[PDB]
Amino acid sequence: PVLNLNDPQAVERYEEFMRQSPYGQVTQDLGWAKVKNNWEPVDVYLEDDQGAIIAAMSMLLGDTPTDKKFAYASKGPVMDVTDVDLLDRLVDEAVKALDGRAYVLRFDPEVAYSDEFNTTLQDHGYVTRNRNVADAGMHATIQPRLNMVLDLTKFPDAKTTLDLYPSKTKSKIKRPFRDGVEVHSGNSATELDEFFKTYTTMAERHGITHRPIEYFQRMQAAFDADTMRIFVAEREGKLLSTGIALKYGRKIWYMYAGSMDGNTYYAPYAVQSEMIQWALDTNTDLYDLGGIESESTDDSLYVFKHVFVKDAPREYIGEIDKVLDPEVYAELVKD
Amino acid sequence: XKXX
Ligand SMILES: [Mg+2]
Ligand SMILES: [Mg+2]
Ligand SMILES: [Mg+2]
Repeated sequence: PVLNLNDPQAVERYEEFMRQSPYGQVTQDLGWAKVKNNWEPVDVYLEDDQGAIIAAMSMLLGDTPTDKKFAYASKGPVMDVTDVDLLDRLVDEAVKALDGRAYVLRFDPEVAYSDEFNTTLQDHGYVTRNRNVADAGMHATIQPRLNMVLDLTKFPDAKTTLDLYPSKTKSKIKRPFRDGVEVHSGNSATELDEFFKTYTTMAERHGITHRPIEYFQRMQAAFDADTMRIFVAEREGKLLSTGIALKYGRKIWYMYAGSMDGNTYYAPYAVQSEMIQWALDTNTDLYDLGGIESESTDDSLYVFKHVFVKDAPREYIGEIDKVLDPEVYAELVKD
Repeated sequence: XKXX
């Protein structure tokens, strides 16, 4: 069925399934539509015989240069997407709700790439985008497929961040604190203003764009301080670096960062350490530092993230595309 | 840049 976003009880029941699912993702929460408020939300779900939700897909619809919309369920759907006969059912409900308005329904779940799952999806009529489309550009994937995820369940007795690491990395993490870096965290307007200063400074220093502060305000209004937390590293009253992390489902995700110019006294390591400590303190299974371009020393995202994640990056299946208007799909989507 |  399709969710009526005007029925608060229905909305809460859907939120309850999403927040309690092992496959929950913050970008499938309904709060994510509030953040991406320039997209149109359409949300669907299936129930079991007892009428409980068993699977759900939050979509956002965006414009294209054609008469069709792009329908995107970011990191969904929420279920075991390897159960492809259940996924087909869920997707059929989604396609019904889109009602011919979109040219594709794309979803990019966090499930491991494998040849057999790739092949299964293709045999079920989906178009997949992964190893066949690797690169950076108008045609690469929306979410990075290679991600640095620390599995904290490998360290069931860890009490603090440093318990997870070899002595050479304990020294890396200890350094900013020894040098007077101190981290505070919260989700008020004051931490957001700190973040936004460091975020726009970094963006100016790299000659890149940044999202407007209203996006993060929307985020702060959609998520409370047990879901969304901004960590602000300073030294002797001087602002150095910040990061935003979202706790949802089985993971805390380091989603945004900023840093001042010049000497930052390894403050980013202090921010990671504290994010990690929040994952330990809440008994959260995974800490996700997000994407890399290649598992290579030449990749600076990889270099920094690999301090914290010594295991293999996770490689996900990529983009799964339920093609709805093939003519428009071919115009807009190339390898 | 993207993401998030
Ligand atoms: Mg258009
Ligand atoms: Mg714990
Ligand atoms: Mg590690």
